[PDB]
Amino acid sequence: NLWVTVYYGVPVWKDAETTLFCASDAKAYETEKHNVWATHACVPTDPNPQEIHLENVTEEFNMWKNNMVEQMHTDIISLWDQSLKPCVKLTPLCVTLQCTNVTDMRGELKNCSFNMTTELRDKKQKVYSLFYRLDVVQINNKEYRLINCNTSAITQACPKVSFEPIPIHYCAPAGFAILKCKDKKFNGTGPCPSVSTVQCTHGIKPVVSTQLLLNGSLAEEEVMIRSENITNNAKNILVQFNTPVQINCTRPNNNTRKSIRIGPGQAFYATGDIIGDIRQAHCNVSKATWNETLGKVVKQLRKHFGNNTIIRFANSSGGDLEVTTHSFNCGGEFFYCNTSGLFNSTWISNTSVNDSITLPCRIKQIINMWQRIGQAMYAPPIQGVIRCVSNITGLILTRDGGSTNSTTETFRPGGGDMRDNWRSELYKYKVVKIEPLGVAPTRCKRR
Amino acid sequence: NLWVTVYYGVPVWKDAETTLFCASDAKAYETEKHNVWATHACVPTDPNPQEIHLENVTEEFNMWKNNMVEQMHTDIISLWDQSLKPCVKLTPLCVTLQCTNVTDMRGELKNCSFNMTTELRDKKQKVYSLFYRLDVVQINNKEYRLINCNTSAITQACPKVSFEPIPIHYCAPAGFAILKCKDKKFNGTGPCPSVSTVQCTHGIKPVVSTQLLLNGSLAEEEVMIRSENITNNAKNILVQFNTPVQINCTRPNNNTRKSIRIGPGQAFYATGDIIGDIRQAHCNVSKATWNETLGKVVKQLRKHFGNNTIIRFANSSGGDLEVTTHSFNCGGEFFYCNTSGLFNSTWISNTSVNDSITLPCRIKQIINMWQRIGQAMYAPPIQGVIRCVSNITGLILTRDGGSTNSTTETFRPGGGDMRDNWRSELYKYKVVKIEPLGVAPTRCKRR
Amino acid sequence: FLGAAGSTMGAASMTLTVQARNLLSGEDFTIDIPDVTVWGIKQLQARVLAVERYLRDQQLLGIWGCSGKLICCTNVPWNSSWSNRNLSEIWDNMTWLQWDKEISNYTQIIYGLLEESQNQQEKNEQDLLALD
Amino acid sequence: FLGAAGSTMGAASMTLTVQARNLLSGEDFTIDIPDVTVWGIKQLQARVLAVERYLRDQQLLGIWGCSGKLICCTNVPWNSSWSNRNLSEIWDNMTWLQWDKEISNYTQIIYGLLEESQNQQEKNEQDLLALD
Amino acid sequence: FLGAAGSTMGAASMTLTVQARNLLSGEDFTIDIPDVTVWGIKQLQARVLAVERYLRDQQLLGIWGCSGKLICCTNVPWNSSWSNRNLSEIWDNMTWLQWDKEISNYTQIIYGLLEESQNQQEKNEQDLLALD
Ligand SMILES: *[C@@H]1O[C@H](CO)[C@@H](O[C@@H]2O[C@H](CO)[C@@H](O[C@@H]3O[C@H](CO[C@H]4O[C@H](CO[C@H]5O[C@H](CO)[C@@H](O)[C@H](O)[C@@H]5O)[C@@H](O)[C@H](O[C@H]5O[C@H](CO)[C@@H](O)[C@H](O)[C@@H]5O)[C@@H]4O)[C@@H](O)[C@H](O[C@H]4O[C@H](CO)[C@@H](O)[C@H](O)[C@@H]4O[C@H]4O[C@H](CO)[C@@H](O)[C@H](O)[C@@H]4O)[C@@H]3O)[C@H](O)[C@H]2NC(C)=O)[C@H](O)[C@H]1NC(C)=O
Ligand SMILES: *[C@@H]1O[C@H](CO)[C@@H](O[C@@H]2O[C@H](CO)[C@@H](O[C@@H]3O[C@H](CO[C@H]4O[C@H](CO[C@H]5O[C@H](CO)[C@@H](O)[C@H](O)[C@@H]5O)[C@@H](O)[C@H](O[C@H]5O[C@H](CO)[C@@H](O)[C@H](O)[C@@H]5O)[C@@H]4O)[C@@H](O)[C@H](O[C@H]4O[C@H](CO)[C@@H](O)[C@H](O)[C@@H]4O[C@H]4O[C@H](CO)[C@@H](O)[C@H](O)[C@@H]4O)[C@@H]3O)[C@H](O)[C@H]2NC(C)=O)[C@H](O)[C@H]1NC(C)=O
Ligand SMILES: *[C@@H]1O[C@H](CO)[C@@H](O[C@@H]2O[C@H](CO)[C@@H](O[C@@H]3O[C@H](CO[C@H]4O[C@H](CO)[C@@H](O)[C@H](O)[C@@H]4O)[C@@H](O)[C@H](O[C@H]4O[C@H](CO)[C@@H](O)[C@H](O)[C@@H]4O[C@H]4O[C@H](CO)[C@@H](O)[C@H](O)[C@@H]4O[C@H]4O[C@H](CO)[C@@H](O)[C@H](O)[C@@H]4O)[C@@H]3O)[C@H](O)[C@H]2NC(C)=O)[C@H](O)[C@H]1NC(C)=O
Ligand SMILES: *[C@@H]1O[C@H](CO)[C@@H](O[C@@H]2O[C@H](CO)[C@@H](O[C@@H]3O[C@H](CO[C@H]4O[C@H](CO)[C@@H](O)[C@H](O)[C@@H]4O)[C@@H](O)[C@H](O[C@H]4O[C@H](CO)[C@@H](O)[C@H](O)[C@@H]4O[C@H]4O[C@H](CO)[C@@H](O)[C@H](O)[C@@H]4O[C@H]4O[C@H](CO)[C@@H](O)[C@H](O)[C@@H]4O)[C@@H]3O)[C@H](O)[C@H]2NC(C)=O)[C@H](O)[C@H]1NC(C)=O
Ligand SMILES: *[C@@H]1O[C@H](CO)[C@@H](O[C@@H]2O[C@H](CO)[C@@H](O[C@@H]3O[C@H](CO)[C@@H](O)[C@H](O[C@H]4O[C@H](CO)[C@@H](O)[C@H](O)[C@@H]4O[C@H]4O[C@H](CO)[C@@H](O)[C@H](O)[C@@H]4O)[C@@H]3O)[C@H](O)[C@H]2NC(C)=O)[C@H](O)[C@H]1NC(C)=O
Ligand SMILES: *[C@@H]1O[C@H](CO)[C@@H](O[C@@H]2O[C@H](CO)[C@@H](O[C@@H]3O[C@H](CO)[C@@H](O)[C@H](O[C@H]4O[C@H](CO)[C@@H](O)[C@H](O)[C@@H]4O[C@H]4O[C@H](CO)[C@@H](O)[C@H](O)[C@@H]4O)[C@@H]3O)[C@H](O)[C@H]2NC(C)=O)[C@H](O)[C@H]1NC(C)=O
Ligand SMILES: *[C@@H]1O[C@H](CO)[C@@H](O[C@@H]2O[C@H](CO)[C@@H](O[C@@H]3O[C@H](CO)[C@@H](O)[C@H](O)[C@@H]3O)[C@H](O)[C@H]2NC(C)=O)[C@H](O)[C@H]1NC(C)=O
Ligand SMILES: *[C@@H]1O[C@H](CO)[C@@H](O[C@@H]2O[C@H](CO)[C@@H](O)[C@H](O)[C@H]2NC(C)=O)[C@H](O)[C@H]1NC(C)=O
Ligand SMILES: *[C@@H]1O[C@H](CO)[C@@H](O[C@@H]2O[C@H](CO)[C@@H](O)[C@H](O)[C@H]2NC(C)=O)[C@H](O)[C@H]1NC(C)=O
Ligand SMILES: *[C@@H]1O[C@H](CO)[C@@H](O[C@@H]2O[C@H](CO)[C@@H](O)[C@H](O)[C@H]2NC(C)=O)[C@H](O)[C@H]1NC(C)=O
Ligand SMILES: *[C@@H]1O[C@H](CO)[C@@H](O[C@@H]2O[C@H](CO)[C@@H](O)[C@H](O)[C@H]2NC(C)=O)[C@H](O)[C@H]1NC(C)=O
Repeated sequence: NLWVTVYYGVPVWKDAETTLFCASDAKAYETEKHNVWATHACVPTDPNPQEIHLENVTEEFNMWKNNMVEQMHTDIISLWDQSLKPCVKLTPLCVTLQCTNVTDMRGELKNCSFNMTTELRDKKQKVYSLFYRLDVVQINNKEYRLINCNTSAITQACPKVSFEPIPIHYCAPAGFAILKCKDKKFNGTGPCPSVSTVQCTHGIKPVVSTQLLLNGSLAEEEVMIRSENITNNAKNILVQFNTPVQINCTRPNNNTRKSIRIGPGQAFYATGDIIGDIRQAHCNVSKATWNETLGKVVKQLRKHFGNNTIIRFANSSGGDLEVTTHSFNCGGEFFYCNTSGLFNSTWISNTSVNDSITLPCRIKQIINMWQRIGQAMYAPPIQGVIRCVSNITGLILTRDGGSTNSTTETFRPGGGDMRDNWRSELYKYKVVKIEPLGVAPTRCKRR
Repeated sequence: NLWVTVYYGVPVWKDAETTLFCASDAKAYETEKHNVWATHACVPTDPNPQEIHLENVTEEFNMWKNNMVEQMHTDIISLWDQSLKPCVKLTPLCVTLQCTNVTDMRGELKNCSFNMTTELRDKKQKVYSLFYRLDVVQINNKEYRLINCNTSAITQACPKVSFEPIPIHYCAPAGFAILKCKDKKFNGTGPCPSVSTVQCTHGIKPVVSTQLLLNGSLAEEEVMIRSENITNNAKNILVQFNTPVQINCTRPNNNTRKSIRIGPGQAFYATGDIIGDIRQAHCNVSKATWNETLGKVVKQLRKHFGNNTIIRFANSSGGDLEVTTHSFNCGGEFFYCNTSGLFNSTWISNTSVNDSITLPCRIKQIINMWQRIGQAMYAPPIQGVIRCVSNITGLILTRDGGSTNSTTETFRPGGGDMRDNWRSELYKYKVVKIEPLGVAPTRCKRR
Repeated sequence: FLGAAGSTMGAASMTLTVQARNLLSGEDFTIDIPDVTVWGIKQLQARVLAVERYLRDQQLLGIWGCSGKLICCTNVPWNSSWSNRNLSEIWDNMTWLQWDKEISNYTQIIYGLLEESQNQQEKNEQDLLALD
Repeated sequence: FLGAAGSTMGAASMTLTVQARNLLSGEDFTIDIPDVTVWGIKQLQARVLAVERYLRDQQLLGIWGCSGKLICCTNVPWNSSWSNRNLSEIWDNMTWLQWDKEISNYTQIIYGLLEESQNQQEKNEQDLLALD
Repeated sequence: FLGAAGSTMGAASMTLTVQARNLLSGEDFTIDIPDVTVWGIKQLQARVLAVERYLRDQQLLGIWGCSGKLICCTNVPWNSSWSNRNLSEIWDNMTWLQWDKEISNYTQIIYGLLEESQNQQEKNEQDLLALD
């Protein structure tokens, strides 16, 4: 009896992959400072983002199979090079460095004298600078060289731009949609009872860090434990905190900028003398707040590893500096902190057997992150003392392979892949394409 | 009774801003010479441009709020860098210059000997060149250097391309429209009785000049006086001439090109010896024609400053060379002329109390226009004597702040912003977007 | 081309097609033969937003009771509260620029009556009337 | 917006217009003012394939017996071999996601009946009936 | 696909749909995943002018008495001065390539009768007939 009929706009979608753009909230543009991070032409966010709750719907999510992460990872990388392209290349800095020990803490800073090319191509320039031990390597008085010269090339980041992370909403073009998991407790895998859709994801600050998730989103109720493959010790374990942990990272060296002239037209910013406290960079963590968090987290691991077992913490095993330390950016400078003091503990079933804690931090201006070869970025010196306060919202953890599986387990801070950092914010999101076209049988026919 | 009905294509537009493209008249492409100015891929102009007169319409125009100017200003700037990108960079020209006085007029030209890098990286090259005094600066026989080396970098313009201005029609994409004011007398502000619409603006030659509008469009009937804020002496006064003023600017030095080889693959064009008249560049203005124009213009200022008053003219007050002199390009070379001789006069109410006049001009090959830092362009030498004849279609004028407002007023040649130069041709044009969708009540209803 | 913008709405209905043509179309087929990284995006940014602005208008034409260009009618009754006027006071005595000026408050309201009250409720109504 | 995806097909016909709107349109008019060689292509690649995917759907709507959006009917008889069912078992007891799942085998077959059996044979039929 | 180009106009009406399909559509969805500054514009310049050439044809279809694809009819009378012929001499004895060859002079004239004499004067006529 019936007849086929074309319906346009039926609620049907399929899992797929597309190219997502950014959103800057249209305030970051007023923040100016000559293109801070991403935002230059970045899309103004809709003042009223739309979230539609889909009733009677259950969708299965996988955060580890999420494609939004891979795009974001490649975005930050592609974003990084484009910031370094118009800037000043430091290529003729590979000149021999004659260094000496600074006037305590085993001479971490080196005072280096070297020959340099002026605006004119005739006479050289005899000038001195100040580099950290991590930025230089001796070659055989004491003679040193740039640490990156044998490995790769080098370019200086522009002082105009800042590395300051600003909220970025990922949105989908016409024909696509983004699903949001509204459950309080979600490990990133399995069906989601309450699912809502949004045009743009929430505010996500692209904070690049290791061993500590900084400035992220807090969990709901109980703290969350996420891992791709849990029983497998080769896979990292992502943790999401409930209450934010106050962390202080400062540069207890009050510095000055030389702004030497290596023309024509180009000017390099050298590190002058340090006027102030003679100290190494340090990181503060409140003993009470970290412990309270640890006690709640250590109970969550026993929802898997069993109600009763011994869980011991220890600092990094070994590897590259990026893996073994906490790496991040504060005030333009790149800190590498020693987390060994926090991870020194041993816990009982429900308990573990002062007013402050500190963590020695090292500074490195010349960096190759993401295992990049051919391009090394020089972090320009900053006038005055840098102070910053951030939230610790999660960790990257690894489990030992030595077993003795039925006895006890030890966990250590992870590192390496930065995709895990983005999976922390993207676990509740995935991309699907909408299929509007549909057919249904009805009596209407036609004349 | 009636019912709503959708009308498509109703005559409704709103003032807005869009991205306008160019038009080259499809002849400039046959002019060839390897991408003269803008025209490379530039859009062929419709052989029959359309101008539709809108009856019973009155539209209010503001030339100072016009957005077409800002785009054109940024266009010429963006056009300039792209011409200099593929060309040869002059970076190792900062070598010390040993100069001496040329064999009259206080040694304006310097004969400079210097060391240079050959195709091979082994042996240098001892060669001499000829630079103007404005292109070099001594540093402490007489030793000099490039004037731009301490300020910025430098690159040479390709001899293939020419700076010769060619007619450029600005047009609007689909969905937009450009309004044209057809009145003979228009100061750029207020309602326009007769308004017509065009797809493309008229022929506009992007001639960059100071203190003199060159190769522009003539006014109708009486000469026009335009200013953003008139009583304000901080705002420049744009003037549009009726009859064109014959002006001659020549390079009374018959030169040769060295075409030295600074390989591999690159070749620089040095300025060889001058064979011919020993003279400084000069600018001719006919005493009769300038005066006649002045007498007509000075009467127009008294339509504002009052019927009876003393109007005195004087040369530039002071500032950058671009502001204090008449700056332009003729035959590829950049002339800077002394206009002090023309602006020396004192006028009575209707009158002022030889067969020719001349104006000393200076030549500068290395220039930074538009206050650009980081990029300096070197104007390549031209074989033979350059002669050019142009129209003077208007001026950029400023009024003194000293008052004594009720006594007398003095006017001096302006400069700086090049947007005023484009406002001269764009005063009668503005951009609006068309709104086709409309609703009207009618009886038709539907079945 | 816009010639009747100053004229009355009654006279503006005759030249309606001309505005529809030029506004709707790009047919220059000029440029884009030889590539440039710089300027070319600029001549792109203009025409790309143009076709985006174009399809935006076409959607309203489709989702409403039109499904065709130029003029089309609807079953939406004209509310008295919306520009209470004389019929000769609109087309004969008034102009489009003058007309859209007053409706500015009710414009968003009227739009709803076209997509919701009609093509959502009309097409469903049509389906029920085409079954028998 | 997709709210009835979990609901029955009968209830999913009411909010049909909302899905049509948002899916169909981009009207953000945000960005593209200042040029970038790098990222800009990325924000291009997404919306360019979007309008290509868009016109793809519109073609089927045109070449079939629709010629209009939302809902339209046809002369194609529903085959018994295609989801033999109860009428109340489809709209009232079944959901679209559940529905498209079964028709997956006959989907390409049905498409042929719309373009070939109808608008090729119907329009030619119309030409023969409009002559007299 | 063009198979009847050599055949008569009468036979060329059967495969008409095939030409409509392929010409109308791009659905490759191939490439554009990883960016290039150079070649990519070239694979852009082709498909961008393609959709511009596409909407150009669709406009004529809309502004005329068609409003739909494939075949549609009109109220424009066939002038004797335009290819005075026999009916069997056109479809049965003549081919499209041979046909468009002669009409080349009157092609621009006929186009005017469709947009001006009809949809400008027909829709206005329709408005006057729908009032009563
Ligand atoms: C995520 O991570 C998790 C962990 O972090 C990963 O889990 C790992 O998954 C792999 C599967 O790829 C497992 O390996 C497989 O183990 C099974 C089972 O082996 C156990 O049981 C055997 C039998 O047990 C019964 O019988 C005894 C006797 O009655 C009883 O007492 C018991 O109680 C049970 O009832 C037993 O024989 C096994 O012991 C042997 O193996 C272990 C482990 O190596 C040794 O320690 C022991 O000494 C002993 O040698 C074990 O206890 C095996 O059956 C699988 O073998 C298949 O695969 C081999 C390749 O790895 C292949 O060489 C074999 O031939 C065999 O293949 C056979 O079976 C296939 C399927 O039917 C056929 O197609 C094939 O042709 C052939 O016939 C395999 O070894 C890991 O154990 C598991 N990890 C842990 C810690 O347990 C997971 O993979 C990860 N996933 C992702 C997506 O990341
Ligand atoms: C384009 O360019 C033009 C010029 O090139 C610009 O024009 C300039 O516009 C500004 C406005 O922003 C003017 O300044 C304003 O002047 C008015 C008027 O001042 C005159 O008249 C006063 C009264 O005159 C009457 O009364 C006497 C006494 O009976 C009679 O004899 C007279 O004949 C009149 O009938 C008089 O008091 C003034 O004299 C004082 O000021 C002058 C100028 O500084 C001095 O020389 C004198 O010695 C004397 O001190 C003058 O003669 C003022 O009223 C304005 O003051 C307001 O703004 C001040 C900030 O600048 C602020 O501090 C004041 O408090 C005051 O604000 C008051 O009024 C506001 C509005 O009601 C209130 O909101 C506010 O709360 C407060 O109550 C102001 O000074 C310039 O004069 C004018 N230029 C010239 C050359 O005249 C134009 O702006 C440009 N535009 C653009 C878009 O580019
Ligand atoms: C995780 O999230 C947290 C929280 O969101 C992040 O912490 C953020 O860190 C940002 C720095 O990276 C910081 O930005 C700062 O904002 C401060 C406040 O700005 C507001 O107040 C001022 C008035 O003081 C307003 O004018 C302004 O509009 C704002 O409303 C600024 O004060 C900061 O500037 C100073 O610090 C930065 C480095 O942190 C320097 O580069 C900068 O130059 C400033 O330092 C000078 O000034 C201070 C005194 O203000 C001097 O003590 C110092 O020595 C410097 O003085 C010398 O140098 C300047 C030129 O540099 C020269 O003129 C002067 O004469 C001296 O020679 C900075 O702009 C965010 O505010 C902060 N968030 C919050 C909520 O506070 C954290 O980074 C995130 N984690 C990661 C990994 O990103
Ligand atoms: C404002 O508007 C006015 C008017 O529009 C602008 O004035 C314009 O200025 C242009 C120059 O910038 C000028 O272009 C010239 O056109 C001349 C005429 O071309 C026509 O005739 C020739 C035949 O002679 C045809 O073949 C041709 O197709 C055209 O139909 C050319 O003759 C000019 O070339 C010479 O001048 C330029 C500089 O002006 C040199 O670069 C060029 O090389 C030429 O100079 C050589 O030739 C002359 C003799 O012709 C010798 O005297 C001279 O020394 C040079 O000879 C040596 O150098 C050459 C290689 O350079 C070498 O082969 C030779 O052997 C020697 O070694 C030039 O092409 C416009 O015509 C002119 N407008 C009008 C209407 O005339 C004014 O610029 C505008 N203002 C601004 C600010 O832009
Ligand atoms: C990382 O750094 C951050 C920022 O420095 C640290 O967070 C700060 O922690 C401090 C101390 O833990 C805290 O300071 C107190 O804040 C109170 C308000 O919340 C203040 O009231 C209080 O001031 C009193 O004490 C000071 C020192 O004793 C006095 O100098 C001051 O004048 C105050 O005394 C007054 O009040 C008493 C009554 O209480 C009265 O009798 C007196 O007359 C007088 O009026 C402290 O300053 C900051 O508030 C914290 N900041 C934030 C943003 O939370 C964090 O602890 C650091 N983390 C680590 C690991 O080091
Ligand atoms: C900027 O430069 C331009 C270009 O040089 C100047 O404009 C030119 O100005 C000159 C003079 O003002 C003018 O030359 C005259 O043009 C006349 C035509 O318009 C010619 O007929 C005339 O030639 C006669 O005079 C010459 C010199 O006396 C003789 O050499 C020549 O042979 C001519 O004589 C003949 O004619 C007489 C009768 O009249 C006859 O008895 C003789 O037998 C013989 O046959 C001049 O050359 C140019 O025409 C102008 N050019 C243009 C394009 O307008 C401008 O003045 C300069 N500006 C400044 C400020 O310097
Ligand atoms: C590690 O976490 C434990 C909790 O598991 C913290 O123990 C806490 O110790 C403080 C004292 O230092 C307790 O405060 C006390 O409160 C009582 C009641 O008000 C009061 O009588 C005491 O005088 C004192 O102020 C606190 O209550 C207690 N925590 C709990 C949950 O009882 C411990 O402080 C943490 N580590 C550190 C750095 O101390
Ligand atoms: C780092 O070493 C340089 C020398 O290479 C120091 O600069 C000298 O400082 C002394 C002060 O004791 C002056 O007398 C010299 O004239 C300086 N020489 C030069 C070349 O600058 C510098 O002081 C050392 N680091 C600092 C600043 O403590
Ligand atoms: C990070 O912290 C740990 C723990 O304090 C440091 O370990 C010390 O290492 C030195 C040798 O370098 C030993 O002499 C100390 O005995 C160690 N301390 C303890 C408590 O065992 C470590 O050196 C710190 N930094 C680095 C870069 O390793
Ligand atoms: C500019 O100075 C150079 C020398 O630096 C002159 O070139 C010399 O000219 C004399 C002629 O009197 C020759 O004998 C020399 O052999 C030349 N030397 C070189 C290195 O070329 C040059 O003549 C001076 N300027 C001009 C050309 O007048
Ligand atoms: C531009 O022209 C004026 C006017 O002739 C020149 O002014 C002369 O300046 C010199 C000093 O450099 C004085 O000795 C003369 O007396 C001035 N002339 C007059 C008439 O007063 C001026 O020098 C010229 N050029 C520049 C660059 O200023």
